[PDB]
Amino acid sequence: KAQITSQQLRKAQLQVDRFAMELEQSRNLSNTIVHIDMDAFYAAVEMRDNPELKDKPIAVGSMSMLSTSNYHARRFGVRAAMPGFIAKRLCPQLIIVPPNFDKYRAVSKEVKEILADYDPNFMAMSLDEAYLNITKHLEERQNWPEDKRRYFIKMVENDNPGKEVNKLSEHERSISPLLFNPQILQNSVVFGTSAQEVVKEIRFRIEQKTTLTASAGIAPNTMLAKVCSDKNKPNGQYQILPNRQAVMDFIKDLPIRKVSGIGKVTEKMLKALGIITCTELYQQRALLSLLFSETSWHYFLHISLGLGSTHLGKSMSVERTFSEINKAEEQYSLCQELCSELAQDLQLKGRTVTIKLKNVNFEVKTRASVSSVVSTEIFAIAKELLKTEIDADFPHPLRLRLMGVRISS
Repeated sequence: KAQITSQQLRKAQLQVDRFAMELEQSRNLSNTIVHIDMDAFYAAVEMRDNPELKDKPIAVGSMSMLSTSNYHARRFGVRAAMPGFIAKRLCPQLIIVPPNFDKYRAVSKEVKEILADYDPNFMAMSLDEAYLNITKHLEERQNWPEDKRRYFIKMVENDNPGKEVNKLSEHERSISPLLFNPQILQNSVVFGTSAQEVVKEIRFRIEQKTTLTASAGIAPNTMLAKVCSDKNKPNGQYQILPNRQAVMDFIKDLPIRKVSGIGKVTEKMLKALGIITCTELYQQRALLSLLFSETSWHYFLHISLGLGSTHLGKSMSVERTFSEINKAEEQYSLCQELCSELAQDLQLKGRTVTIKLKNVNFEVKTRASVSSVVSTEIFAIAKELLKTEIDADFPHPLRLRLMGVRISS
């Protein structure tokens, strides 16, 4: 049999190491990519709508093929893309529930609405996973006050102290015993400015809206991020910091089987060459450029160098946070000096004027108007979207802490 010459293998090394150097010199660590993964999405959804499944092994699909296994079922080894009879052998009591994608699509949309807030250009890979580049969000959140990172936590008849606390003030204290709107708020929680905090805010909002949990990964790039979210799986999140050492430390011996991107077949061929960890993937880079497709070893090299996409261009918006405002007059003129704050012309003006509000308990509510169309303003649409809000629980006034306007078509 012929062999690769301990010479020609050398030429390769030079060519590979020339490409490796050109890659090392250009690695960006300045971006923060997030990968979101809804925990056993389809199944968790069914579990939600039918509480009878909450404490059991279930999977979405049919006997011919499973699609999504809840974590109870996964402990038995039940996996998606696994034939039903094999799952039933592993787990006899498994309850296989038929898919219903319309209910999955809807919940997913809800999730997407939340992911858009942090990156309007996020990439939705499927109904249960997405990539976000929060780089820009972070640069801004940096200067945000507590009230712009405060959300209504779900715990309405709660004993929370109101304005009667005024008796403890210096001027009412001693007098109370001498005598002859309660302003009661509902709980809300705050998240910090760091990347980990931002992702916790996201997961929190999702669980509060959907009842479902999600895992996530934070890293300098798309590839690392994907692997990351998988680490503290059910409802956990892990991050790799923007330093090469942390990147290479994570990549050290990382089993190839944990690197989504390398196909099952390619993994099989790699095993035959005795290659498992990403380190070995780097060690045998010369032999790999000679044996695998150009597309495959290029990928191999990037993986072994902990490199991936650092990027994945709808809105023009304003938004003010303030102390409680509940008088309509105040709410409108603010909407006017806000629609006017949209002087940011550069191309008063065009299509979908979405409104954003946050009440006194930090409950979020967004409402827009797919559309209006041209002829010979911002406000005129904001007024209406705002008016129908003052008229909602119409007898009770709208108690605000936040107001924002955003153009989008």
